Amino acid sequence: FLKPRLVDIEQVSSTHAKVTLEPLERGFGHTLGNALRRILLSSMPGCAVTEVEIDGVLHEYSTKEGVQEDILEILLNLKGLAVRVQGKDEVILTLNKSGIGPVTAADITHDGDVEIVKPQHVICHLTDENASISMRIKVQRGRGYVPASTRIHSEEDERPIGRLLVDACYSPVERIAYNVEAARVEQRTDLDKLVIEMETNGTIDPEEAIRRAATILAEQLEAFVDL
Amino acid sequence: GVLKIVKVYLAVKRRIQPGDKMAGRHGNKGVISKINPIEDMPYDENGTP
Repeated sequence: FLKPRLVDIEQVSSTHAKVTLEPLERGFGHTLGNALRRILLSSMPGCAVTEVEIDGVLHEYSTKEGVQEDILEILLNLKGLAVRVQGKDEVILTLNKSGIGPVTAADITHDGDVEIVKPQHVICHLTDENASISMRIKVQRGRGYVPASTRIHSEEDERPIGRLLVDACYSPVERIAYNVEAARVEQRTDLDKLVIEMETNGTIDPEEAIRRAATILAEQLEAFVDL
Repeated sequence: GVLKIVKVYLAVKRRIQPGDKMAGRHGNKGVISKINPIEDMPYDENGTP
């Protein structure tokens, strides 16, 4: 009944890493590793842009007079930006770019809480010099895929129709594979060593995530202890 | 007769959902019965589902 334990999270790259657990018993690490997988793909507090009220945009079916791309496209490239928040769950920013050039993600009103993983992610392409595009980006935090579709039912009467929304996919995690194999300790025939090979987008830290996700499993054990 | 005509242009995105008939090129039809979460996807040694 030996307790379980991890080792140093082997950080090969900033995007993906691998944890390793030595103290596993026969069977546990296998089914629990699969059980963790679902959790590390569902109950994860992700960050996703929800409301983007743009300067000269009443609807996403238009193109800013001065940009190369299309507004609809630009909104998908906003979903392509990985951002971190620390204190508040929500924050409104403002993109301010002018001049011919691939608009990097570091020209925005940078709040101390807003945290980009890569300020080099081009959102749009400015092709003119006298075009200063501005856009308030309301990003927040939640978990799982929560689309603007399911959210427009309450609506709160969004009369200000300059405010164009987007689907909030709250998922940091990405590709999860687990490498089960014989755990070689000298006092036992063979235990189990779970080498969790994980891919992330680069927003929430793995250890933060796994203790947090295990606490969600704790929530999901509550009634399983209650009879 | 009709001196003033006003033709409106609405815009409605219709996405992909369970129930839409989808196929391929080699003559393989079908209808999505239930688009399941990527969490039920069988993955290889790699991890890519």
